Amino acid sequence: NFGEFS
Amino acid sequence: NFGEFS
Amino acid sequence: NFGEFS
Amino acid sequence: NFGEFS
Amino acid sequence: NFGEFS
Amino acid sequence: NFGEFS
Amino acid sequence: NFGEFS
Amino acid sequence: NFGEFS
Amino acid sequence: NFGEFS
Amino acid sequence: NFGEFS
Repeated sequence: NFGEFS
Repeated sequence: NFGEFS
Repeated sequence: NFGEFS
Repeated sequence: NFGEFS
Repeated sequence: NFGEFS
Repeated sequence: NFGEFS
Repeated sequence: NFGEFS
Repeated sequence: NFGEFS
Repeated sequence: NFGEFS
Repeated sequence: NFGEFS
């Protein structure tokens, strides 16, 4: 699981 | 599961 | 942007 | 930006 | 930036 | 699990 | 920047 | 697990 | 910059 | 586990 990336 | 990405 | 997840 | 996850 | 995760 | 990256 | 994780 | 990177 | 982790 | 890098 992870929050976010760009 | 993950939050978001762009 | 987001609050939370599980 | 995000709050939290598990 | 993010708050926390586990 | 990880928070974020760019 | 982030607060904490485990 | 890790916090963030760029 | 970040606060802490374990 | 690690905090961050650039």
